[PDB]
Amino acid sequence: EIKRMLELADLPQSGQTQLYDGRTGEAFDRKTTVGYMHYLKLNHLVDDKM
Amino acid sequence: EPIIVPSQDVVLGLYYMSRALENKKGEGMVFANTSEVKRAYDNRVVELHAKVKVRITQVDVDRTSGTSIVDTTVGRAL
Amino acid sequence: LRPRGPQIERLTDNRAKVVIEPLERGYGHTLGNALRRVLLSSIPGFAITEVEIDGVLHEYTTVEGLQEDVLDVLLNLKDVAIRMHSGDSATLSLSKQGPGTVTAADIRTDHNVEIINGDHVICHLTKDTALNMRLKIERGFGYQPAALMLDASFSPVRRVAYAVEAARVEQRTDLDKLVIDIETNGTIDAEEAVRTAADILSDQLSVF
Amino acid sequence: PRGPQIERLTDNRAKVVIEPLERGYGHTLGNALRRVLLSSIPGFAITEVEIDGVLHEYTTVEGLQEDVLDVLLNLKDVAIRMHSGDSATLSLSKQGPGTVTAADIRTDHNVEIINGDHVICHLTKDTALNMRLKIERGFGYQPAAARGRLMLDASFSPVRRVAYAVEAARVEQRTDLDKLVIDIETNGTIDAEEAVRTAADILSDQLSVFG
Amino acid sequence: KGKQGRFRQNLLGKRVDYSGRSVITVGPYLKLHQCGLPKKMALELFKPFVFAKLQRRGLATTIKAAKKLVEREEAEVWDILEE
Repeated sequence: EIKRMLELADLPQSGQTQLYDGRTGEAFDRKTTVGYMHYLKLNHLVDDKM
Repeated sequence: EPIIVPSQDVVLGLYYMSRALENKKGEGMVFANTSEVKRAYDNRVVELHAKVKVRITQVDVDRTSGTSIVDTTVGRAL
Repeated sequence: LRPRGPQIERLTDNRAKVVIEPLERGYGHTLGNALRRVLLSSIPGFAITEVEIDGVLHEYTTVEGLQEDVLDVLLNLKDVAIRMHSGDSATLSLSKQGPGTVTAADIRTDHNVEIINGDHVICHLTKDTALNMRLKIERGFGYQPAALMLDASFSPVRRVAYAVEAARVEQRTDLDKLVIDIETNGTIDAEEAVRTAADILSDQLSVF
Repeated sequence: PRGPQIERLTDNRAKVVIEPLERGYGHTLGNALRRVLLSSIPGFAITEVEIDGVLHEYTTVEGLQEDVLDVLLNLKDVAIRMHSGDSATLSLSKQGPGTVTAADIRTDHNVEIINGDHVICHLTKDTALNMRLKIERGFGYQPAAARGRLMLDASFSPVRRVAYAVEAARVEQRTDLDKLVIDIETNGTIDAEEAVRTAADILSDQLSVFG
Repeated sequence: KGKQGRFRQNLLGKRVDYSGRSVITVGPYLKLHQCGLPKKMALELFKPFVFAKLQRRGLATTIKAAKKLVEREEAEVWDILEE
């Protein structure tokens, strides 16, 4: 099902695409996993502990 | 044993650099020293995993200098 | 922000260290990369591409008659540097005199071509009847592999390594400091090489 | 040498073609122009917002559906192109029910506003909305801390994303000369020609330290 | 006796001054013998040496003006803290 939802759009099957480095402009040797992850922020701040 | 050991992200790069492959671009040639290996790798004409016989100069402690030819990898020469 | 420099430190006779003023955030790394690749594979020069040694010359290692092997002779002739005038090709002839020690300053020089280093040995001679060698010079721009045939490094520099350190003025804190290490073979100065690289990049940006 | 060739796929996103470069000149020029087009070009944005009925940025005003922070983010979302001058002041007057767009503001002859399909706020009751804005010039990202009066962050960057790729051009020359294409996606404020023009100007001013 | 007595909470382990704590991140540009430190944290820790150097440099006649110059946070107190 995940492979079908990936193949429905103009997206690769394995979920790994080749991205270039922004510092030197060269290409990496392998393809990395790129995607959107639901990332949140905790309550342990740096001002409370320093 | 020393308590300072290289951790996972640097031994991963060292294991990726030290490995050798069978068929890659730029293998079977002879290089003069380490600087020629660096100049060949930085111009993207030789792969990182290639069986390339290089020549390196190292001294031996008991200090006598010597030169030899070893059949190593490009990453091991770097 | 315009940097004030560049300060250069000559710690060796051929290796230098260029210290630039703290630039803006992000300019230092792209300026270091755009100077590094231009210094590496854009500056033209002269090198040795092929040799013609007298004798059998059936293979690259199947030879005898000297103290060292001919492979070490080829690797020592490959690592030497040579400059010339604006002519394209040049043919040189190297011949020894007897069982001694030959250096780089033994080639029959022409008025058009010059030799950089004089104290640089290639092999040791222990027997009589030393053979003569013929050499050819071709002008290139970067690095060329073999594909009697040898490799050639037409670039005048040997190794270029740049690093971005942390330096800050009393007003702002996020500034990048660029330190470039240049190891020229000796045919040109390191500051002159950086100046010609910046001039080449400035012309390539001013054409567009 | 021949000059940059301009393609027009979208009125907001253009594409430039540079050819013919030598071997080993596409990647460095592409990465340098990409980094400078990303984080060097100055632009115009809204810095402070002065409303008569809104005291601080956490209160609620009668007649407005959204809060004040939504209006501040929608004012941060829009883009303003100014011809001349380093400062400006724009005021808007909209009362009664209906949506409030970016085209409903009062602009000057030199201050040009995009048509603004994105709405700013939503009005329901018959409450007048007198809001004064201020435009300033700058480059990069400036926070509200380090610079009845409100303060808003500003992102002086008209360029959204820059990509490039190096392709080979079959031309009768001494070697294999490669070309490159650069597709610049902006917000309609800056054009793709003066952007790479001021990028080359920034490169020529940065490379003037040597010699 | 006990863990919360006057022998384990005040004699073996004592609360000390000239000290603080913070979270730690990773720094790859540092060396082995050096580490990082925040600006306000090092200004709070090295406050007596900053006061002594401000009295020696002559920027403040008394320690009250030196303390007000520290809390004013100009560039000279950053020069003193860096030195």
